[PDB]
Amino acid sequence: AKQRQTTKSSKRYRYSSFKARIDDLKIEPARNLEKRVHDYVESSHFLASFDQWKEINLSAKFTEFAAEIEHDVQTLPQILYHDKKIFNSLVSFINFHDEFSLQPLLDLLAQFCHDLGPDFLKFYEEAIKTLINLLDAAIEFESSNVFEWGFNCLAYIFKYLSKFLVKKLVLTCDLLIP
Amino acid sequence: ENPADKRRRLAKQYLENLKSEADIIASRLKEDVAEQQGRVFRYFGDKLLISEAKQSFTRVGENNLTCISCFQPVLNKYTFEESSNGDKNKGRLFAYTVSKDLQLTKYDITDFSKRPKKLKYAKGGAKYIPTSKHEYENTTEGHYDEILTVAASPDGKYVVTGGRDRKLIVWSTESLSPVKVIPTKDRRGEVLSLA
Amino acid sequence: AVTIRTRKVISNPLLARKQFVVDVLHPNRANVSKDELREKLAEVYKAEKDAVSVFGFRTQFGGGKSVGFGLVYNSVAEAKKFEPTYRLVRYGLAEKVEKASRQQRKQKKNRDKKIFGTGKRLAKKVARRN
Amino acid sequence: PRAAKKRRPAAKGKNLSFK
Amino acid sequence: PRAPRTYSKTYSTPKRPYESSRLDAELKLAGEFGLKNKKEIYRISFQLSKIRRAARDLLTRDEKDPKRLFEGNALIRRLVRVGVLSEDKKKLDYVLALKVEDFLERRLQTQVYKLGLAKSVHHARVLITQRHIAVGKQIVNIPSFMVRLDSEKHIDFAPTSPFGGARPGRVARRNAARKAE
Amino acid sequence: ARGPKKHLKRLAAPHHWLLDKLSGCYAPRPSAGPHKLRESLPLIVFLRNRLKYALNGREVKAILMQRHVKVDGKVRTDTTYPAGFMDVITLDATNENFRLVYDVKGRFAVHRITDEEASYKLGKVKKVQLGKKGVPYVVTHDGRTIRYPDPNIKVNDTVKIDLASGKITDFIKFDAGKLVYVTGGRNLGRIGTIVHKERHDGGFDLVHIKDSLDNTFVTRLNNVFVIGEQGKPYISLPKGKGIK
RNA sequence: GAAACUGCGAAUGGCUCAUUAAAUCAGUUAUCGUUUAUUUGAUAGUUCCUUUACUACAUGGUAUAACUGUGGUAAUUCUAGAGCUAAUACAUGCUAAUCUCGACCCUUUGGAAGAGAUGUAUUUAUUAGAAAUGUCUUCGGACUCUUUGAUG
Ligand SMILES: [Mg+2]
Ligand SMILES: [Mg+2]
Ligand SMILES: [Mg+2]
Ligand SMILES: [Mg+2]
Ligand SMILES: [Mg+2]
Ligand SMILES: [Mg+2]
Repeated sequence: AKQRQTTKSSKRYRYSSFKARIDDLKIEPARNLEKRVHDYVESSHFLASFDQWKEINLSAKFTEFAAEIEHDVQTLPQILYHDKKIFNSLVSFINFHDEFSLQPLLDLLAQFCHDLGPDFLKFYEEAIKTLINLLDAAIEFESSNVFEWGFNCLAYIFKYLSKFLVKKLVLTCDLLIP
Repeated sequence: ENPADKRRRLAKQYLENLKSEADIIASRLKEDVAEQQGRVFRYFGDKLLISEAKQSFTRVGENNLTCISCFQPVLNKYTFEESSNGDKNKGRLFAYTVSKDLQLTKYDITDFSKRPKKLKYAKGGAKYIPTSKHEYENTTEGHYDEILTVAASPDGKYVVTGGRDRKLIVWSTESLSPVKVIPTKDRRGEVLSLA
Repeated sequence: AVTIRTRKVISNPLLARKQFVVDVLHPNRANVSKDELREKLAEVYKAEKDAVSVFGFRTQFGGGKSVGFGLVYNSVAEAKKFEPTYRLVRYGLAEKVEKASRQQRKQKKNRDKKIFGTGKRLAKKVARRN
Repeated sequence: PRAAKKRRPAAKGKNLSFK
Repeated sequence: PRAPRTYSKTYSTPKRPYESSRLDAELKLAGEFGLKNKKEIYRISFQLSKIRRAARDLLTRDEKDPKRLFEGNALIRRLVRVGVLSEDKKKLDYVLALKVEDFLERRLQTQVYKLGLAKSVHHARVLITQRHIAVGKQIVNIPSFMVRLDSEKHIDFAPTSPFGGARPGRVARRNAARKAE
Repeated sequence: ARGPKKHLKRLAAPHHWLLDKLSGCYAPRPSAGPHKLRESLPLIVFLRNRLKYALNGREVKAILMQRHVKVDGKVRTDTTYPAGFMDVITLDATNENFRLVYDVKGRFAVHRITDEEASYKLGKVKKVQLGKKGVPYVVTHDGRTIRYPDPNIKVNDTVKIDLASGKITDFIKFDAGKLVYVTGGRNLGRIGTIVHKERHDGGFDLVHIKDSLDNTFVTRLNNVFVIGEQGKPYISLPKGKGIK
């Protein structure tokens, strides 16, 4: 408590409390310099990440989510034409608060905003509200990974919608007051 | 104006075109990706009118024309640019023909009502017989035996030919100029079909 | 040219990776270095080279083909966490630990066994004695 | 009761060439 | 310790090796098929003896017996596959009628000689041992290789061979270089 | 020997594990647990030699220490934990639920099940007795001691145990015409309906079983496991339905 | 995090075939003839009982190592005297409950004046361990009786 883990042991694996992970965690996605799948795109950011997550994650909820939305994300016009249904499904599945499936869904939500930035504005209010409930839900089941995914999703949205949110920065602040 | 917005603009314009053409929009988007699913999605056989077909025959000086390959630009849904090699070739349909006369010819078939129109050609002959007599040295620019086959690259940038001269020559589309020769490196490796 | 194909791809969220059999066809070449394969599988799967490991390459008799195993971790941190230490050393992600040979360490262990406690008292006693 | 249905493989082979 | 790895002798010395007729037989077989020593003939004889003894045991058994049907069908299938037994003699009786010459004739050396890639059985052996012959996509450097019916049509010069379209061997380019200088 | 042994030779290991004879010199010795040594599948073999999720023992240890593996709804970290017959192995990360049931060949099969089916297991009632303070209890084949049982439950009957609470939801009596799974001997893995139970006082009872394909075979009562009523098993069966 | 105490292991592994002629060993039985670290599953509210003159918001050295310092022996994985200090070591020792009936009211989601009952562990002795075919009722149900289990 008084002294942090300043001197590291020779052990390769060390226990870390949930609070310990949270203290070290810092939300700044630009600081991370690992390769991003969405940097390489053939059709859209959403499809590029969506294909990757299908192959890594096998959770029950994400697999069900993929089946519903697989046919409607093959091409960027398809995403734009079907933006309403995609967003509702993303919000619906994030509401389940299933830790095994949050990481792909949250990542796709941010990339979804990337594909259609100005058009995501009509979705902006609902996305922030859903994240706030998830983070408030995240308190009861302790998982530092969940917080990192949620806030990084929040940070990404600000990055893509930087121009529009800045014009009404007070409005964005008002949502995050709680 | 990051690249993501550019795709959005082209997609937005593309969707507008479909709306101008026209459920229907929702369906039409599906047929765009129907190619990825390897199943029939072009049911038009009963719509064809064979009886009214406008048939025509165009004589060619070459003897025993052996094969023909046709190139058609196609719009790329992912990026929304035509497969045409250049701006001049926007929506120009080409057909390449080869014959036992060791001559490669290209024609313009864009105008359906009009007959094919020759543009350029390249002919081989005894000049191109390899001197070395070794298979890996059969790297002459032109053909010296019967050409059997020809194929047009989907990008519209290259045309490839092969025949009994056990070589695979790839030519520039506009000018039929050779750029590479790839011997099959076999005594009986006579190319019979290209796809 | 040289071709790579990944087959029998199994996703392993338990270890957070993808494990597959890598087949490399390299006509007119002796064989292909592991670092190149790491670079290129990294480009393929859209992951860091640090997160890609390859091993067990055996060239087929007669040459022209090689077969081995490959792993692609979801994140470089996961690879550092789960990979063997020696493989990390091969790729430079970890530094080789310098240690004495087994005989020297064992002899030191026996010598330390013979002495009880810190031993400074023994040192001062012998210093006084002589 | 029926057993759980097998899941089609999530991952598939993939290829490139260079040089 | 580690569990044993089993092994078995693949040949057996004949009963009376110094029989004059036997010596002449071995001479003729080696001359025809270019065999290196008597060990190869002994090996083929031992394999044939095993096959014929198994066929004998099966024939002794009553017809329509499960063991007879199963094992005879397997043996006929294998012998047909290797090509020794033809498609129209699929009976154990013709298995008892097999001879050493059939198995010798399926050797990759003899097949290479017959197909015309070589001018003699010894030339076929030399080509095989120098890595010039490929059965399909695989280079085979073993004269005792047994060629199946399907693999028979795929025997060819290996891509890497100087005869198969690769660059000339060291001697050829050495001579070309000195001639150039 | 002067005490319990702690090593197992590969050749001495159970055959049905299908362990390579040339891989090494020793095989995983199952630790003490619910199932006997010879009728158990240690988690290392299941994770490495059956599912192939791990390539070596250290990887299996790493997987287990992550607490990704649950046995009967409880997290286990022992590499040689003796999982056995009618054991439920859950891997949440892969969304996979397995039940250990022998195949017709006689080996444990990788049988995937749904969550609803994984929520329970079946246990053969090995013993019924009154404990201290006159509390009746039943001991099953997996070493589970369950108090306050139904009086009708007797030895050789099968109890459906809910993993979450470890209580008896239902039970099936041992009687002619009941569906039965063989867990021992050469007929191990077969499935059939009871026909008759031959009772010999002071000796091993014999049970005659009849398969769907009309074949009959006799097996000792100890190798019998009642799994439901004919045509209506209480657990999803593996491919082949225990035929031949 | 050296050292030391504590806990566990060291009774497994490996090697050899001296002794051994119903012995070992192979197959096959039994423990209703007994011990079993460990794993796994269950399992323990005893309210009260005069010096309450009372620690449980937590007791002692009835105690030492490591450590400081003074020494013996030619010599060892030898150790003496003195001084210190810990525990999941050693030795002590506590803190307004639950359950039967239930009169009387009240007629239920009922309240309860009151009559009663109270762990384990070891040793011995003893004990247990085997024509209600009616009546009414709302047609449901109620009225009297049952009361250990297993193995051959
Ligand atoms: Mg060579
Ligand atoms: Mg008995
Ligand atoms: Mg004697
Ligand atoms: Mg005896
Ligand atoms: Mg222990
Ligand atoms: Mg003292």
